[PDB]
Amino acid sequence: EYPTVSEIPVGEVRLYQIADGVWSHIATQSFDGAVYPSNGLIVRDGDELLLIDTAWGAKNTAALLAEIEKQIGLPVTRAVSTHFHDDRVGGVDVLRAAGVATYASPSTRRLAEVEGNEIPTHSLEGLSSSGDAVRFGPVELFYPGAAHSTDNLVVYVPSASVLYGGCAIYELSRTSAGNVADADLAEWPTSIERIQQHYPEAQFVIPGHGLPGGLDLLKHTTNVVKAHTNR
Ligand SMILES: C[C@H](CS)C(=O)N1CCC[C@H]1C(=O)O
Ligand code: NA
Ligand SMILES: [Zn+2]
Ligand SMILES: [Zn+2]
Ligand SMILES: [Zn+2]
Repeated sequence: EYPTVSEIPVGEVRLYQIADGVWSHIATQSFDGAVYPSNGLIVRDGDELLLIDTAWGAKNTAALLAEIEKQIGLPVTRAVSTHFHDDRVGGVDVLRAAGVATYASPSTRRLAEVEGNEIPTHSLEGLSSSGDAVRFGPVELFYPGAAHSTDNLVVYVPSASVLYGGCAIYELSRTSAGNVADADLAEWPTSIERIQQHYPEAQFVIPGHGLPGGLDLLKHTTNVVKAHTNR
Protein backbone atom coordinates (compact mmCIF):
# COMPACT_ATOMS: atom_id res chain seq x y z
CA GLU A 1 0.00 0.00 0.00
CA TYR A 2 3.08 2.27 -0.13
CA PRO A 3 2.58 4.83 -2.86
CA THR A 4 4.56 4.17 -5.97
CA VAL A 5 6.09 6.53 -8.41
CA SER A 6 3.29 5.95 -10.97
CA GLU A 7 0.58 7.15 -8.58
CA ILE A 8 2.11 10.54 -7.76
CA PRO A 9 2.14 13.29 -10.41
CA VAL A 10 5.17 15.61 -10.17
CA GLY A 11 4.07 18.56 -8.09
CA GLU A 12 2.07 16.40 -5.64
CA VAL A 13 3.13 14.80 -2.35
CA ARG A 14 1.72 11.79 -0.48
CA LEU A 15 2.12 10.96 3.21
CA TYR A 16 2.30 7.38 4.47
CA GLN A 17 1.90 6.54 8.16
CA ILE A 18 4.60 4.08 9.13
CA ALA A 19 3.87 3.90 12.84
CA ASP A 20 2.19 6.12 15.40
CA GLY A 21 3.58 9.62 15.03
CA VAL A 22 5.85 8.68 12.11
CA TRP A 23 5.16 9.21 8.42
CA SER A 24 7.15 9.17 5.28
CA HIS A 25 6.58 11.76 2.60
CA ILE A 26 6.79 10.75 -1.02
CA ALA A 27 7.29 13.03 -4.00
CA THR A 28 8.46 12.66 -7.61
CA GLN A 29 10.59 14.36 -10.20
CA SER A 30 11.48 13.63 -13.78
CA PHE A 31 15.10 12.94 -14.70
CA ASP A 32 16.35 12.18 -18.22
CA GLY A 33 12.89 11.21 -19.37
CA ALA A 34 12.08 8.87 -16.45
CA VAL A 35 10.10 9.53 -13.27
CA TYR A 36 11.67 8.89 -9.88
CA PRO A 37 10.18 8.88 -6.39
CA SER A 38 11.86 10.26 -3.29
CA ASN A 39 11.19 9.78 0.42
CA GLY A 40 11.56 11.85 3.51
CA LEU A 41 10.26 11.50 7.04
CA ILE A 42 7.93 13.33 9.46
CA VAL A 43 8.10 12.67 13.18
CA ARG A 44 5.72 13.95 15.83
CA ASP A 45 7.47 15.87 18.61
CA GLY A 46 4.76 16.54 21.16
CA ASP A 47 2.44 19.05 19.53
CA GLU A 48 4.95 19.92 16.77
CA LEU A 49 6.55 18.04 13.88
CA LEU A 50 10.14 17.35 12.90
CA LEU A 51 10.69 17.12 9.14
CA ILE A 52 13.49 15.02 7.68
CA ASP A 53 14.46 16.13 4.17
CA THR A 54 12.67 18.34 1.67
CA ALA A 55 10.35 16.92 -1.00
CA TRP A 56 12.86 17.48 -3.79
CA GLY A 57 12.37 20.99 -4.99
CA ALA A 58 10.57 24.16 -4.15
CA LYS A 59 7.23 23.30 -5.67
CA ASN A 60 7.10 19.83 -4.14
CA THR A 61 8.16 21.23 -0.74
CA ALA A 62 5.36 23.83 -0.81
CA ALA A 63 3.00 20.96 -1.59
CA LEU A 64 4.47 18.95 1.28
CA LEU A 65 3.73 21.75 3.75
CA ALA A 66 0.19 22.06 2.43
CA GLU A 67 -0.36 18.33 2.71
CA ILE A 68 1.01 18.18 6.22
CA GLU A 69 -1.28 21.04 7.25
CA LYS A 70 -4.24 19.31 5.65
CA GLN A 71 -3.67 15.78 6.91
CA ILE A 72 -1.89 16.22 10.22
CA GLY A 73 -2.49 19.79 11.27
CA LEU A 74 0.53 20.32 13.51
CA PRO A 75 3.28 22.84 12.86
CA VAL A 76 6.57 21.80 11.31
CA THR A 77 9.03 23.63 13.51
CA ARG A 78 12.35 22.10 12.43
CA ALA A 79 13.77 20.27 9.45
CA VAL A 80 16.99 18.28 9.05
CA SER A 81 18.60 17.59 5.67
CA THR A 82 20.47 14.31 5.54
CA HIS A 83 22.85 15.18 2.70
CA PHE A 84 23.57 18.02 0.32
CA HIS A 85 21.77 16.88 -2.84
CA ASP A 86 18.60 18.56 -4.18
CA ASP A 87 16.25 15.84 -2.98
CA ARG A 88 17.34 16.73 0.56
CA VAL A 89 17.95 20.52 0.55
CA GLY A 90 15.99 21.62 -2.55
CA GLY A 91 13.07 23.39 -0.92
CA VAL A 92 15.02 24.68 2.08
CA ASP A 93 14.29 28.27 1.03
CA VAL A 94 10.56 27.43 1.03
CA LEU A 95 10.83 25.91 4.49
CA ARG A 96 12.76 28.89 5.80
CA ALA A 97 10.27 31.39 4.41
CA ALA A 98 7.49 29.44 6.15
CA GLY A 99 9.22 29.80 9.53
CA VAL A 100 10.70 26.31 9.71
CA ALA A 101 14.16 26.18 11.31
CA THR A 102 16.45 24.27 8.91
CA TYR A 103 19.41 22.18 10.05
CA ALA A 104 22.21 20.12 8.57
CA SER A 105 25.69 19.07 9.56
CA PRO A 106 28.51 21.53 8.81
CA SER A 107 29.74 19.01 6.26
CA THR A 108 26.40 19.09 4.40
CA ARG A 109 26.22 22.88 4.60
CA ARG A 110 29.69 23.21 3.07
CA LEU A 111 29.00 20.75 0.25
CA ALA A 112 25.65 22.37 -0.52
CA GLU A 113 27.36 25.73 -0.77
CA VAL A 114 30.06 24.38 -3.11
CA GLU A 115 27.34 22.85 -5.32
CA GLY A 116 25.33 26.06 -5.43
CA ASN A 117 22.42 24.35 -3.68
CA GLU A 118 20.19 25.70 -0.92
CA ILE A 119 21.86 25.83 2.48
CA PRO A 120 20.12 24.95 5.76
CA THR A 121 20.49 27.71 8.35
CA HIS A 122 21.62 25.84 11.43
CA SER A 123 24.68 23.60 11.92
CA LEU A 124 24.39 20.27 13.72
CA GLU A 125 27.32 19.57 16.02
CA GLY A 126 28.57 16.16 17.12
CA LEU A 127 28.35 14.35 13.77
CA SER A 128 31.81 14.83 12.28
CA SER A 129 33.26 11.37 12.93
CA SER A 130 32.07 7.99 11.73
CA GLY A 131 29.90 6.35 14.38
CA ASP A 132 28.86 9.68 15.96
CA ALA A 133 25.26 9.98 17.16
CA VAL A 134 23.25 12.81 18.65
CA ARG A 135 19.70 13.12 19.85
CA PHE A 136 17.54 15.69 18.04
CA GLY A 137 14.07 15.97 19.49
CA PRO A 138 12.28 12.65 18.92
CA VAL A 139 15.03 11.12 16.75
CA GLU A 140 18.64 10.11 16.82
CA LEU A 141 20.90 11.37 14.06
CA PHE A 142 23.80 9.10 13.12
CA TYR A 143 26.79 9.69 10.91
CA PRO A 144 27.78 6.21 9.70
CA GLY A 145 30.72 7.42 7.60
CA ALA A 146 30.96 8.23 3.92
CA ALA A 147 28.73 6.23 1.63
CA HIS A 148 26.31 7.68 -0.99
CA SER A 149 27.96 10.96 -0.10
CA THR A 150 30.63 12.02 2.37
CA ASP A 151 28.09 13.82 4.55
CA ASN A 152 25.20 11.37 4.63
CA LEU A 153 23.27 10.99 7.87
CA VAL A 154 20.76 8.36 8.90
CA VAL A 155 17.89 8.95 11.28
CA TYR A 156 16.38 6.57 13.88
CA VAL A 157 13.03 6.96 15.65
CA PRO A 158 13.43 4.90 18.80
CA SER A 159 9.78 5.04 19.88
CA ALA A 160 8.78 3.39 16.60
CA SER A 161 11.90 1.34 15.63
CA VAL A 162 12.03 3.21 12.29
CA LEU A 163 15.38 3.61 10.55
CA TYR A 164 15.51 6.22 7.79
CA GLY A 165 18.55 5.41 5.70
CA GLY A 166 18.28 8.18 3.18
CA CYS A 167 20.15 7.79 -0.05
CA ALA A 168 22.86 5.64 1.57
CA ILE A 169 20.31 2.79 1.55
CA TYR A 170 18.83 1.39 -1.65
CA GLU A 171 15.40 -0.19 -2.07
CA LEU A 172 15.26 -3.89 -2.96
CA SER A 173 14.04 -3.22 -6.50
CA ARG A 174 17.19 -1.23 -7.28
CA THR A 175 19.55 -3.76 -8.73
CA SER A 176 22.34 -1.49 -9.94
CA ALA A 177 24.07 1.59 -8.56
CA GLY A 178 22.30 4.91 -8.67
CA ASN A 179 24.01 8.28 -8.63
CA VAL A 180 27.49 7.62 -7.30
CA ALA A 181 29.22 10.80 -8.48
CA ASP A 182 29.63 12.00 -4.86
CA ALA A 183 29.97 8.55 -3.28
CA ASP A 184 32.80 6.89 -1.39
CA LEU A 185 32.49 3.37 -2.78
CA ALA A 186 35.45 2.15 -0.76
CA GLU A 187 33.86 3.13 2.55
CA TRP A 188 30.24 2.52 1.77
CA PRO A 189 30.04 -1.12 2.93
CA THR A 190 31.88 -0.28 6.16
CA SER A 191 29.47 2.60 6.78
CA ILE A 192 26.52 0.29 6.26
CA GLU A 193 27.98 -2.14 8.78
CA ARG A 194 28.08 0.70 11.32
CA ILE A 195 24.36 1.26 10.79
CA GLN A 196 23.65 -2.46 11.30
CA GLN A 197 25.76 -2.47 14.42
CA HIS A 198 24.07 0.60 15.94
CA TYR A 199 20.43 -0.21 14.99
CA PRO A 200 20.05 -3.99 15.03
CA GLU A 201 16.55 -3.70 16.46
CA ALA A 202 15.19 -1.58 13.54
CA GLN A 203 11.82 -2.90 12.35
CA PHE A 204 11.23 -0.57 9.41
CA VAL A 205 13.96 0.67 7.10
CA ILE A 206 13.19 3.51 4.70
CA PRO A 207 15.46 4.09 1.69
CA GLY A 208 15.88 7.56 0.20
CA HIS A 209 14.11 6.38 -2.96
CA GLY A 210 11.48 3.67 -3.14
CA LEU A 211 9.81 1.09 -0.98
CA PRO A 212 10.48 0.52 2.69
CA GLY A 213 11.49 -2.84 3.99
CA GLY A 214 13.44 -4.32 6.85
CA LEU A 215 17.12 -4.55 7.71
CA ASP A 216 17.70 -6.71 4.62
CA LEU A 217 17.92 -3.43 2.70
CA LEU A 218 21.36 -2.90 4.25
CA LYS A 219 22.92 -6.09 2.89
CA HIS A 220 21.09 -5.49 -0.37
CA THR A 221 22.76 -2.12 -0.68
CA THR A 222 26.16 -3.58 0.13
CA ASN A 223 25.72 -6.18 -2.57
CA VAL A 224 24.84 -3.58 -5.18
CA VAL A 225 27.69 -1.31 -4.13
CA LYS A 226 30.23 -4.13 -4.23
CA ALA A 227 29.01 -5.22 -7.68
CA HIS A 228 29.48 -1.67 -8.89
CA THR A 229 32.91 -1.51 -7.29
CA ASN A 230 33.96 -4.53 -9.35
CA ARG A 231 32.55 -3.27 -12.64
C1 LIG B 1 18.68 14.02 -7.00
C2 LIG B 1 19.05 12.62 -6.51
C3 LIG B 1 20.01 12.78 -5.35
S1 LIG B 1 20.40 11.24 -4.51
C4 LIG B 1 19.72 11.95 -7.67
O1 LIG B 1 20.90 12.02 -7.85
N1 LIG B 1 18.97 11.23 -8.62
C5 LIG B 1 17.61 11.08 -8.53
C6 LIG B 1 17.16 10.71 -9.91
C7 LIG B 1 18.43 10.02 -10.50
C8 LIG B 1 19.60 10.65 -9.72
C9 LIG B 1 20.37 11.66 -10.57
O2 LIG B 1 19.98 12.85 -10.67
O3 LIG B 1 21.40 11.29 -11.21
NA1 NA C 1 22.15 5.20 19.27
ZN1 LIG D 1 22.02 12.01 -3.03
ZN1 LIG E 1 16.90 29.57 13.59
ZN1 LIG F 1 18.51 10.76 -3.22
